[PDB]
Amino acid sequence: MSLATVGNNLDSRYTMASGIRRQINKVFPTHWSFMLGEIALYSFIVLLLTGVYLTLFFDPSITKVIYDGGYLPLNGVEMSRAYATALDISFEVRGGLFIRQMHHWAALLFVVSMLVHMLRIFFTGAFRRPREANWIIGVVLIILGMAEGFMGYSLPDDLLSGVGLRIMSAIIVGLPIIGTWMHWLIFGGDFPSDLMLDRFYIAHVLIIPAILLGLIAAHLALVWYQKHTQFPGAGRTENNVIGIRIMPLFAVKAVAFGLIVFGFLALLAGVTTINAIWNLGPYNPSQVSAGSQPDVYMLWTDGAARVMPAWELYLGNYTIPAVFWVAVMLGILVVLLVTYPFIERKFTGDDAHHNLLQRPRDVPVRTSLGVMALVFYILLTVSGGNDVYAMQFHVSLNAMTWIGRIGLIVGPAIAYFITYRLCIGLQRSDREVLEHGIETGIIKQMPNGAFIEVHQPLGPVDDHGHPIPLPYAGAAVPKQMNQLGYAEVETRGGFFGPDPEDIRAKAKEIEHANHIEEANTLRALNEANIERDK
Amino acid sequence: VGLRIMSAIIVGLPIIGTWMHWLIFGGDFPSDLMLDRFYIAHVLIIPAILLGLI
Amino acid sequence: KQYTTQELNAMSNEDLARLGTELDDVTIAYRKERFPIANDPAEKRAARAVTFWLVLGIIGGLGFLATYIFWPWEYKAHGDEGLLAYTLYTPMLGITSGLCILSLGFAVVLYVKKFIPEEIAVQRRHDGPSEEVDRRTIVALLNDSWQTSTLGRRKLIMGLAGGGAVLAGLTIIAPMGGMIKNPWNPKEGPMDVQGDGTLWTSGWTLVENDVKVYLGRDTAAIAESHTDATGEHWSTTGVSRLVRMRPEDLAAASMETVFPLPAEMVNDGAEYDPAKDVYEHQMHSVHGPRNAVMLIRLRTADAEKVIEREGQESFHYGDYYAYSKICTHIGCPTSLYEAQTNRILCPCHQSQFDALHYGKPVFGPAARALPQLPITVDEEGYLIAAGNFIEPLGPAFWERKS
Amino acid sequence: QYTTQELNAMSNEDLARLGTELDDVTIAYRKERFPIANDPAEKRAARAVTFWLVLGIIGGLGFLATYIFWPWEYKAHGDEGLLAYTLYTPMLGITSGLCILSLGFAVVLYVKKFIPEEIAVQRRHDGPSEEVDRRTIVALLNDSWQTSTLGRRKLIMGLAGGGAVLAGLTIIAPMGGMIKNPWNPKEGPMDVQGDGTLWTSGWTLVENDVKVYLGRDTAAIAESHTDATGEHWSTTGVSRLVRMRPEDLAAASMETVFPLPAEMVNDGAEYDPAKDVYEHQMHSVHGPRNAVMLIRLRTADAEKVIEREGQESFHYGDYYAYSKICTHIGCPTSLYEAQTNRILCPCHQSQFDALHYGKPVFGPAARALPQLPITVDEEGYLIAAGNFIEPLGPAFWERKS
Ligand code: HEM
Ligand code: HEM
Ligand SMILES: C/C=C(C)/C=C/C=C/[C@H](OC)[C@@H](C)[C@@H](OC)[C@@H](C)CCc1oc2c(O)c(OC)cc(OC)c2c(=O)c1C
Ligand SMILES: C/C=C(C)/C=C\C=C\[C@H](OC)[C@@H](C)[C@@H](OC)[C@@H](C)CCc1oc2c(O)c(OC)cc(OC)c2c(=O)c1C
Repeated sequence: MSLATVGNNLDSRYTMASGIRRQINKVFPTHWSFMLGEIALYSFIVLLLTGVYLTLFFDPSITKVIYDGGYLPLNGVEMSRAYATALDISFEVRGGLFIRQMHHWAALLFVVSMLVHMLRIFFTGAFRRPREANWIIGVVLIILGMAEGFMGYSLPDDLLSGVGLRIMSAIIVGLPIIGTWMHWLIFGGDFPSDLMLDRFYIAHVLIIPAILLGLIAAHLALVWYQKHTQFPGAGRTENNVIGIRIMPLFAVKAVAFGLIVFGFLALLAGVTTINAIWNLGPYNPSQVSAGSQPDVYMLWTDGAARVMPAWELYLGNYTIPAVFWVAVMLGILVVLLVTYPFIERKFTGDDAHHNLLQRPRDVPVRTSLGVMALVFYILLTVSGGNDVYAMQFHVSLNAMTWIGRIGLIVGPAIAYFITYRLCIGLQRSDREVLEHGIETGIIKQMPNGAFIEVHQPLGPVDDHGHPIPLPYAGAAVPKQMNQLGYAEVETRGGFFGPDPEDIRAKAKEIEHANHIEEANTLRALNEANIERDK
Repeated sequence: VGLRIMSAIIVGLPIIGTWMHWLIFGGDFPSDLMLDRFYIAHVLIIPAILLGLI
Repeated sequence: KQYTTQELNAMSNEDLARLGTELDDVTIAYRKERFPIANDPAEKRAARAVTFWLVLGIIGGLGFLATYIFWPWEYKAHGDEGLLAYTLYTPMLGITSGLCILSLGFAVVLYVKKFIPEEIAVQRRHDGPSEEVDRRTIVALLNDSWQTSTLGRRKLIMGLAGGGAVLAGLTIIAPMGGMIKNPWNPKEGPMDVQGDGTLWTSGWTLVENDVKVYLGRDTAAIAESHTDATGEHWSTTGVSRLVRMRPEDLAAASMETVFPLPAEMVNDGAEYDPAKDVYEHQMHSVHGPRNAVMLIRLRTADAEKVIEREGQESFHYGDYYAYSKICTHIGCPTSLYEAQTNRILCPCHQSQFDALHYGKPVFGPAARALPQLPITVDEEGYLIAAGNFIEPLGPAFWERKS
Repeated sequence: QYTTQELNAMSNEDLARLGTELDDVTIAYRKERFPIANDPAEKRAARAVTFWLVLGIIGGLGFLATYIFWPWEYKAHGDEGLLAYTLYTPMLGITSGLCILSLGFAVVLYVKKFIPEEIAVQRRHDGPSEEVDRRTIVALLNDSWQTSTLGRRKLIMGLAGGGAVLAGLTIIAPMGGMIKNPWNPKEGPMDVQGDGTLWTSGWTLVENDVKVYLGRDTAAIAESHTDATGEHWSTTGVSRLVRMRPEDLAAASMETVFPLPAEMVNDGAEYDPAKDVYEHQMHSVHGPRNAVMLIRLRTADAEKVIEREGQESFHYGDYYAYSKICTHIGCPTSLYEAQTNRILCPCHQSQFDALHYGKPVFGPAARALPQLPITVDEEGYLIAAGNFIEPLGPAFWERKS
């Protein structure tokens, strides 16, 4: 094919060869947990495309109609146009239920992938300088994704979702001094109203997606510009990046992992029901169900409302309802999440330019704060679905409320203690290996009857035979012998027979040479880095 | 009246005029989904192509 | 340094590649081929692994398109023919599509993991502060622009310009006051069966307009599909959504949800008209935000030990009590009447109201007792609302007393 | 390269010149506006900018005052304060202009009168890249492709193409759920809009042995009844359509009629004020191919009519009925010229002769307007004796003729 002509025309018109050489040569570090952001990206793209598909069949109106659609067990029932067209998406469009469920599963995947990505960022310390901006905008992103899913599942106007909207409305009126006016502004009146579903619909399909995409764009541009962090290791410095290039390796790997994500969501979308609005019926202010609960990424808010005591102030002609402190709690924990880098810099005094990461064992205060916050959020999430838990595990409901209350103090504290001590223990295990060598597992008996375990040193030795203790380097230390390659197979062939011995000998020689030279280049780069530090 | 005229243009096309019409409008004109598809085209899809191209 | 065309010609293609990467401060520390042996059996062994998933990518894609076109997708109810075929349409769609896309992804991952070479590449960072000449010079240019302008000298033009800037900003955003709405200005027109559209009222306020308001039970009726030579028509002309109910109806320890049913919208009893279209208005009443009322009948043993609230004595009629079904926490239905304990439980956040202690919350995040409706019976023995609530219904808000 | 010691011995002018030069720019000429020490022209220009800023303050405060305190709610023709209502939006934009345009003119005048006059020259770096960049990027892409070895294995590459295109078809096959056959019935029993296909209208009901009157439109609106429990709009005794009789129309007149089945009538001797026929009659009015125009001709013009083959007995005396939908692209042909007997389409000016079975005489229409067969019934009302003999509306590929 005559690609020469295409490239020549493009280059003569844009002067693009150097700028594109710079991007195909860019390097990315290839640890596995640097793919957790990617999942959030791919599920977001799925959400976009499946979302536009749903908008071709959906009417977001609160006007009422008598149903005459496919699903016969609701024909003749008065319902909003929103609920009616969600039923038509589910039953009268070919493959519509498939795309609906794919959309909802993509939403769940988007939010949880943002969560575990943020936890990687937290536990490894990738937030600290020069990278705090990505932290602030990422906290904004997780909050807006949560709001987006809420508004999204509020659209089909079923009973459960409308109870959610009722609860939102009740919380907004309760605010002093301005809750009533805020409610009348947001909802255009009393709840339900004409323009509530139209406003949630245009918030869901246009406004919040636009902000989400713009901030994802800024986020990925900053990640591309400030090159990625990396763990310590052989050759790795603050001033470099070791990994693979965009072209060919990393781009292909990104496309393939994206295909995997798309296919997994497609599969979920077929083999498991989600939401199932046709069992719930249309929304009615006078009805309710026992398994209420919002979506999973909102259960923490629900749990916060369940564990709160009924603390109200009467002032006396004015009232502070008991849920106001739940809003205060949510505000506190949002502010503390978004401002954590500055808290850590206040109380550590660290303010250097960091491009290397920290193994979570080596920063135990942060890991313990992390696990305690994980436990506070877990108990809020289980407090949300605590009545389903009670029903399904033979626990008293009230017992679960008090479990939630007390747990939100004693769980985080026990978690802090246990996490901290386990962190120091893992540090000590690594220091054992760097002090005395790998415990091979072999026990010999000496002539005097002494059972001694055979150690493999990772460094020099004194004339007694004892290793010279190496300094810790922030990297992973091998703990067993098979990590050094002493279990590696040395036959070669298919499952049902070997290769010819000529090829096997040649291949093993070649593989040995490969390993020797890879070790040599990392050792030379290590020495060069020492020399650069003089 | 303008939507009526556009619909009548689209049915007249050979061969695929009738099928194109039933795709765009989701049925005979005026249709239950007509204004909603025009809405999301007007507020989301075409403004996004326009902003990306600008 | 630069290169003449003759020197770039003298190079080999790998040498040009090395120069290309080093121009970006990248260096390939290590790089080695996957199959150096000439006709390795392992390379053919790897090719068959990749082609396996590509074969199934093709199989799954074709199976998806077959399933999507020819599998009977249309709705079937329980007991219909071909029910099973319908229940599996979406499942088959997803398992075939997952087969296709996951197999393509796995093919590509395997191809990377055992055909493309392996490499260590090392890129030098350029971050931190800039190179000081650029910092000094950009500061010089920006300072030059500000002092060049001469606007710092002119405090009056600066003050007025800022004032006009902020005032133009206000002029831009002021039309957002088209959303602001006084929550205390009533709804348009007269009062409705949903109230005046403020947080004080409900449908039960209509008693104050001298309207007779029955307690009405929901019949849950649906529209009926009449059919004739001019088509098929779902209609509601002789159908009552709400019907009056009588004190004999509920056994002891029963609970009924009742709504305000003004006497103008009734259509039941011997005075029933088979063409009196009232379904629309009764539906408007069932969907009032704070119209639902919980009407309980206590047992005599329970009513012997029921505690009354100040001013709400004689709201009950015999053993019949009536509370607002709207939770006093943040507004869910308080639907769960534990018949034996006589405790009304809210399934949202697990508040518990004592039906024998004027509905006072005894557990959960609720703090106020459920409002109580005064009820009685009329000259024909239908239950009616003898008055309006004496409290604001629903959750709490800043402007509420107690 | 600029060591710090050299860079320190530099003015702000030196550093600014260095900066522009480092960016391949050179300020060829830049001169101050007011070099004199006490130039009155400076005070003059300052007064000019101050004027528009002060007027911007007046305009913006006027806007907020108007948007708050000017009375803005709708007033009808008879009301007091119709003037104050009609001037609201006018005043809003008058003051919005007076704010934002005044701020704009202020900034324009400041940049014209006070900021120095500048000429700068920048060199371009366009056209082909340098040859080393082109050669090196080609080397890197050749290296990537040949070292990948994917060109050596045609089966794997072909199956990768096959699987990728089939994955694409997997992705976009849901758009086939957006497809609908244009020739399915709608699909319940046929109603007053036909079976939803292009072959049918309400008048098709005649072929099902339904009596379908020609109903004239009354334009009756809902009535508001209010009382001690609210206010509500009602259409219970209201009828959008009523039957009509041959004595109603004068000798050169045109009425728009719709198909009114006998089960929707509710007028005349059989009128019940509780029969609620409104929504079905509106359904008849809002069918796309339902509108017909019933024309009574003068006698001397009626005896000049040239009928169409097969449609000689469709009229009833001087009463002719033609489909109101244009045979071009579907507008209503609602302009009956009473003297010329042309029926005119307002969209693209097609003219049909009514004394020549609706045949076009001008414009882009090519087909004659369909004619409805009509008659009178035993009670003396006008009915449709049959359905149209042709498809109606604009043409499509599948329509014969
Ligand atoms: C421009 C992008 C988007 C569009 C056009 C869109 C469109 C829609 C529409 C129209 C519905 C209506 C209900 C239905 O048809 O089932 C819906 C449901 C939903 N959306 Fe979105 N959406 C978008 C982005 C998102 C995002 C980013 C999320 C999550 C962060 C999300 C989460 C949801 C959820 C959870 C539902 C409920 C699914 C269900 O009803 O079963 N959407 N979406
Ligand atoms: C939809 C939301 C998000 C998307 C699509 C996204 C995407 C990405 C991607 C692809 C990367 C590089 C690969 C990786 O490190 O996994 C990345 C890195 C990063 N993310 Fe996000 N992310 C999102 C949300 C967040 C959140 C919630 C946080 C933290 C509060 C965050 C903070 C960061 C930081 C600091 C980095 C840089 C990592 C480093 O330089 O080592 N991002 N993000
Ligand atoms: C989703 C939409 C799709 C895929 C559209 C595809 C394009 C189709 C056509 O090209 C094939 C397009 C070029 C164009 O047709 C010439 C149409 C827009 C029709 C424009 C159009 O409007 C009118 C209109 O609005 C009026 O209002 C009162 C009045 C009109 O006359 C009196 C017209 C008119 O006479 C035309 C041609
Ligand atoms: C920046 C955000 C923007 C622009 C837009 C939207 C904002 C959304 C808010 O979150 C951010 C919103 C979710 C939140 O506001 C306090 C409220 C609904 C309260 C959360 C909430 O919900 C529930 C719910 O939904 C239920 O459903 C069945 C059930 C529930 O208990 C059983 C609850 C519940 O007990 C709580 C506290």
